Amino acid sequence: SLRPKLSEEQQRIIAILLDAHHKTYDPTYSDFCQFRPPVRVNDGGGSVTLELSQLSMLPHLADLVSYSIQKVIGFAKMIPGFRDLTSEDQIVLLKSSAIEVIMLRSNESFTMDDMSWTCGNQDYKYRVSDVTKAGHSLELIEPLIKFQVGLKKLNLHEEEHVLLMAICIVSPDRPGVQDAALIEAIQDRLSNTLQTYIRCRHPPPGSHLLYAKMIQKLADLRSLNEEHSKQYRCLSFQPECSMKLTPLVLEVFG
Ligand SMILES: C=C1/C(=C\C=C2/CCC[C@]3(C)[C@@H]([C@H](C)c4ccc(C(C)(C)O)o4)CC[C@@H]23)C[C@@H](O)C[C@@H]1O
Repeated sequence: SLRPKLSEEQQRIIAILLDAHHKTYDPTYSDFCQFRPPVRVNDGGGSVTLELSQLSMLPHLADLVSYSIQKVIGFAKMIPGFRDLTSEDQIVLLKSSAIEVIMLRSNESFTMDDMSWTCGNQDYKYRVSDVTKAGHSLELIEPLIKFQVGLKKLNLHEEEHVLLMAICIVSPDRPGVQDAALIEAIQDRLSNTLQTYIRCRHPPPGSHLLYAKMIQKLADLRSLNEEHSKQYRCLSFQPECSMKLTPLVLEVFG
């Protein structure tokens, strides 16, 4: 069972992606106070009527997601080969993967300590009850939490985490892509980097079938993407919803 060494080029790709992530993911969440403030209405009963009437957490979470899409755009532009694509394909890939990369990158704030995304003091701790206060339902939130825990338990090296985000973005099978072959060539270069990295740098037993497990998470993300889109559609029917979102969020999901 051969373990070819990482090529000079593969090493450079990993370094570039690590740098890209460090430049676009602030692990202190220090910008979050700039978003519209979180508001948490009394909703212990999980009332859909109340949740939709108030959408109390939506301005804050929409601002968080919008900010994150901006960061993902920056990250993607640094992926080796991404700028070789036409502008049209770049935008198709970004719009189709945005929610999935947000879900992946959020794993860094997610904690199994209490099953929350913890981004600072209580104000910026986001729980399932906060997501329902933004107008989403359990059919999305429950599998989202299951996804976060499963990803956590893979114990990815940062190298593997950034590669997975890059592979997710540069996917040839997104609707509307023009040069699928070029996209696939870029993705293959990243996939080969990841497979090679796992085999020579990830110790047992966590390395066992790890690449397959990571590829399965990409399939899981497609499912969550579809469910999020259905739910966003419903949310959009609420009068005055657009003011609680952002122009970027409206474009990506509308
Ligand atoms: C973003 C990041 C973070 C959390 C992501 C969350 C927590 C709150 C609920 C969110 C935002 C989920 C929620 C279902 C969601 C995603 C998009 C939307 C809207 C409200 C736009 O429909 O709601 C998806 C990702 C979840 C914090 C930090 O890790 C940065 C990361 O980019």
